[PDB]
Amino acid sequence: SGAIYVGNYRVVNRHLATHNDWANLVWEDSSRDLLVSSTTAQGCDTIARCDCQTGVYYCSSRRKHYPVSFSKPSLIFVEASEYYPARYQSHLMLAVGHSEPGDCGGILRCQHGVVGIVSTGGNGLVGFADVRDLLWLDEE
Ligand SMILES: Nc1ccc(-c2ncno2)cc1
Ligand SMILES: [Zn+2]
Repeated sequence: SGAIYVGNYRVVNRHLATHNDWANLVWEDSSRDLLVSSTTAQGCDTIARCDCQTGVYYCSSRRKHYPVSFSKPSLIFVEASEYYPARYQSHLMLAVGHSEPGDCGGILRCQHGVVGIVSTGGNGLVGFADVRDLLWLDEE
């Protein structure tokens, strides 16, 4: 699990979204495994606006932060999960690293802020759903 809190937005894995996330839906993209819901409390997270390909992600299954190199956001084929069928995911970044289902929502960050959240795992790769292109997260 895990979320990004920026302004009056909550960003979560679409597959881990709650009924309150869906009842307060702002935006969702099944292709990206992202959902944004509205919050009453102001979020203090900063979204990275950059093209960094290095950063640090939290891995709950190891209670550790790992530094990783990651690919630029791409359309990647992702195998079947306990949450999705084997399909293409857009705006996905891969790194060599440890990712289990419960690691989803772990934040990836660079010097500029939040880059994305863990979304995919397996074959010794971790996929992160990019958020840096969602410029609208940083106003009203
Ligand atoms: N009034 C509502 C609110 C949420 C949901 C829902 N969330 C996830 N799946 O269904 C359904 C009805
Ligand atoms: Zn950056």
